[PDB]
Amino acid sequence: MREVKLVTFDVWNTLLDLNIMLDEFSHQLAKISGLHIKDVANAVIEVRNEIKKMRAQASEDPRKVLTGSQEALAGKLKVDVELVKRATARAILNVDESLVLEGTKEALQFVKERGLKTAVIGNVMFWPGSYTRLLLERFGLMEFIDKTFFADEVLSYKPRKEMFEKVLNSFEVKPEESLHIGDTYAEDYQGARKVGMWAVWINQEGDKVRKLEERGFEIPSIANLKDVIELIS
Amino acid sequence: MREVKLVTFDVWNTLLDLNIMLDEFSHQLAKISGLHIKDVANAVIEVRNEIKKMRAQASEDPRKVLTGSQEALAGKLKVDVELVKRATARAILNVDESLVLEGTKEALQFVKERGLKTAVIGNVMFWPGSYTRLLLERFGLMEFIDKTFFADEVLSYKPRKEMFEKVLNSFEVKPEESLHIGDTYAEDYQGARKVGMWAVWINQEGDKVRKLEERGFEIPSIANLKDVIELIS
Ligand SMILES: [Cl-]
Ligand SMILES: [Cl-]
Ligand SMILES: [Mg+2]
Repeated sequence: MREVKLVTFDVWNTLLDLNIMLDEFSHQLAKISGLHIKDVANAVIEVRNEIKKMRAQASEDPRKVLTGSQEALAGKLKVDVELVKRATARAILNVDESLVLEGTKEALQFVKERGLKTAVIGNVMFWPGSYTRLLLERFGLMEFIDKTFFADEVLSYKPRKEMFEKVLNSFEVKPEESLHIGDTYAEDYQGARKVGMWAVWINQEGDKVRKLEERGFEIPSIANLKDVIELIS
Repeated sequence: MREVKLVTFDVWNTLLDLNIMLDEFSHQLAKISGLHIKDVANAVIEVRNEIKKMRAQASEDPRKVLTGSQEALAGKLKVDVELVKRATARAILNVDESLVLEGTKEALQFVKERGLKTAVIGNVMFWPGSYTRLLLERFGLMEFIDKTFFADEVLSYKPRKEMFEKVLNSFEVKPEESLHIGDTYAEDYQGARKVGMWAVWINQEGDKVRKLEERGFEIPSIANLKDVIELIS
């Protein structure tokens, strides 16, 4: 088979811890809005469930990949969307290194040491891709990332076809010469799989590396990415 | 004369020091690129001026401004546009409160305690409007700003008439009940005045508060904003 030249990474729940970030955000939004933390925490889950359900079917207008979530949240809580934007800014300044998931920097180093190209393909919600890029840069991860592709900056989102192809084209590689790893089945796995790339789904509820189908695997943690990479090299 | 209900604010060189930022940015960009700061500073200057001119020509695309400035800089230096994006994240991480211009907090506080609404109206270049919002938030200034209207988010730019009108329609006030202060004569001053608002041009080389004309003022720094405010009240 063709040799893998590019490994692409999802961010939330693959490299960084999403719940800590979402909790810091709910907290910060509740603080500046003077609202009860439970109402804010619930609104966040509702907006996230809704958009996740839409994105799986490519039903959200990519032009609102960011603004949509922000305005939906603002409306649920009856506040100016300006407060939502400010809350994300404060949350990004309040989180820290505890956000980095175990084995993350090691897996990135493994890829870069084999001479492979790396990239980040992440969707966005509530806060722009620029905020997430700030975190990657701040935790030293960007040292191992060659290119970053955030939904709001590319005007698309996983599992949409043009989102992955944009990345493949940027590195001038073919789908079969690429592998994408992410934790959202409907977004990362199916997205990369139907474009032709090798796909790896992180299922923390899993125990071992499993071949799910042709060009598709399931692994318990990013720590096992090196096993999949080595298996197909 | 109608009483002023809204005071709008330019950001760079009005509230925050743009020299310090551009310098931190040029240093970070030169650092990750392996180029001399001089090379980078010149490219920044060249892009900065060429963009200013296009705005004077009212022939700039509000939706491409940010990416344009980054692609223009990346091309002048012959680097991947990714290094430009990383540099803005790194600069934002390496700057501090020394970025706040003297008297900014007091000036903002004076306007707020006066019971007036406030807003930020700024153009974007090199780093997204969101990074600018992050710093204002980080330095405690967003506490005195009710709304933000950035070119990359609102899809318009000063001195264009629609940019100022968006803010007027947002706060639902007449041009005569608004005062805009900024340090760029063509973008801030002439743009605000042609729309009918009170306009204050910050001129550092200035020595005292000066009435430039009907609804037009010139002051050396934001520390004298209150003088104009109380003057027309
Ligand atoms: Cl805080
Ligand atoms: Cl590096
Ligand atoms: Mg993500």
